[PDB]
Order: sequence, then C-alpha cells, then structure tokens
Amino acid sequence: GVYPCGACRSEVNDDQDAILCEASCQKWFHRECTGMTESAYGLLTTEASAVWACDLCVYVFTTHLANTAAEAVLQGRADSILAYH
Ligand SMILES: COc1ccc2nc(N)sc2c1
Ligand SMILES: [Zn+2]
Ligand SMILES: [Zn+2]
Repeated sequence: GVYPCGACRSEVNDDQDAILCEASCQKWFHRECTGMTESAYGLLTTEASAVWACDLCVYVFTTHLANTAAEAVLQGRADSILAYH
C-alpha cells in the first residue's frame, strides 16, 4: 500500500477495508482501527453525500455517529444514515 493508517501507522493495502478522513486530515485509516462496524462502513462508503471524520478532526460523520446511525437504519428506525448528521 501507498498510504499509512492514521491510527496504527502501518500500511493500508488494497485488500483491507479502509476509510479516508475527508473531513480534514485526508489520512486513510483501516476500518478495524477506527472501531467502525462492517455495517456502518457499508452504509457510509456508498453514501456520496457523507464524509467521515477521524477522532482528531456534505454531511460529516464520526465513527461513533456512523455506528449509531447504521444501527438505527438496520433496525428500521431511520430512513438513511444522513438523518443522523
Ligand atoms: C491512533 O490515533 C487515532 C487517530 C484517529 C482516530 N480516529 C478514529 N476513529 S480511531 C483513531 C485513532
Ligand atoms: Zn490501522
Ligand atoms: Zn482526520
């Protein structure tokens, strides 16, 4: 991989789930280093309007917000994660 993970500092390879901090620092992170669920990653990364912000740093989601929003979506309590911005 070209980029190192914002959290653990090890390389991000193409076969690992990874998310870019587009809110600001523009660093790539392994999904598993952030604590983001597989569910949130799937929903966040497909949603063109949403961006992710790392713990140090168009609708912005932190990990915990993305996690909480996806749980609500999947329980049928919200229409998309954008509702949680
Ligand atoms: C290792 O330091 C970080 C920096 C940013 C960050 N963002 C997260 N969601 S976990 C995390 C950990
Ligand atoms: Zn990492
Ligand atoms: Zn950041």
